[PDB]
Amino acid sequence: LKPKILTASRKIKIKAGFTHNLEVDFIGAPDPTATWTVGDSGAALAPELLVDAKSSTTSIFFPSAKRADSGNYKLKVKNELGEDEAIFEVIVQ
Repeated sequence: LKPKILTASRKIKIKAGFTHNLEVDFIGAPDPTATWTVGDSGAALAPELLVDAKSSTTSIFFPSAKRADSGNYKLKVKNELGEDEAIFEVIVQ
């Protein structure tokens, strides 16, 4: 079952020293693989916030978001031969 990621994916206006709740969804299986990256063509995100993910979906946290968090949260999921991806430009104010 290829991953059908429908998460709108666009941007994320978070504030500094704030908490965000990133959400996403994708029908991938069996047991697909979703990676939460941060643009940069190789950069990733997680240790600068919280992150969660499910086989047919995924969502990550930003309870510790700050000006630095200002990055391009790019997530890419897959599943054997099915592949999907959602771009999330996250900024902080």
